[PDB]
Amino acid sequence: SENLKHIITLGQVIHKRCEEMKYCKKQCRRLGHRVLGLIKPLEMLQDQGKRSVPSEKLTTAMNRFKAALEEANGEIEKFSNRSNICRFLTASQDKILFKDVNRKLSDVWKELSLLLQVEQRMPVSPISQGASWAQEDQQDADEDRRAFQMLR
Amino acid sequence: VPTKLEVVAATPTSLLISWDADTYYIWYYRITYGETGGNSPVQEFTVPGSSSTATISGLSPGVDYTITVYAFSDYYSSPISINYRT
Ligand SMILES: [Zn+2]
Ligand SMILES: [Zn+2]
Ligand SMILES: [Zn+2]
Ligand SMILES: [Zn+2]
Repeated sequence: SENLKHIITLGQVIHKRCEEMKYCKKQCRRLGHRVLGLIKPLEMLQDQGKRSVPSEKLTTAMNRFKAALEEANGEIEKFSNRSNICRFLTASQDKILFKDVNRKLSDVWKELSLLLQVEQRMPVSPISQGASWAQEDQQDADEDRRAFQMLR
Repeated sequence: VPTKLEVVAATPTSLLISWDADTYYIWYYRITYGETGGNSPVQEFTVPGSSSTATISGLSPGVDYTITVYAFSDYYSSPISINYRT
């Protein structure tokens, strides 16, 4: 109960902070919207009331998702500074900011989707379409690598 | 007590995990690892509290594993778990 709303609240704070970041916004708004897609089945589970109780396997998957949100939370404040992003863009090869966090959220989502449908009997919907998360990260990184170099 | 569990080095068959904790007060750790979901079996081994890294070997290439760390203290802990695919 309390842990369910804490993860939902933490996910909503992550999305709000991504909208406020000024540099490399395409990758930031991509991360915050992916977090919204993962917490929405948890919000619907919260809408049911006090009758739904997560099991041990579901709580373990939510804690791994919570630790990933706290990892992404530290990367948001870290990449809120211009010099920290330039230190990363000039030292990395793919120039993808949250490639480590996006991969951790992709594995925990398929573990949450399986447990939300089988155990809680909750209907879930896919996150996004268009392309894979790998191709979406490269397209957003190249667009951000172009606008960031234009800043004087 | 233990926090920030990551895979800092990885081969298709072996991993190297690392975590941050106050190792001065920690007796030892219990490292558990196994295939995720489906009531898959798990294997255990101990690591002294003075260190903050552990080596896991003998894994299958291309499998999503679940790695959990149980910190134990004798002077005075909730476990942390992550997921990694070799
Ligand atoms: Zn938004
Ligand atoms: Zn610069
Ligand atoms: Zn996994
Ligand atoms: Zn990580």
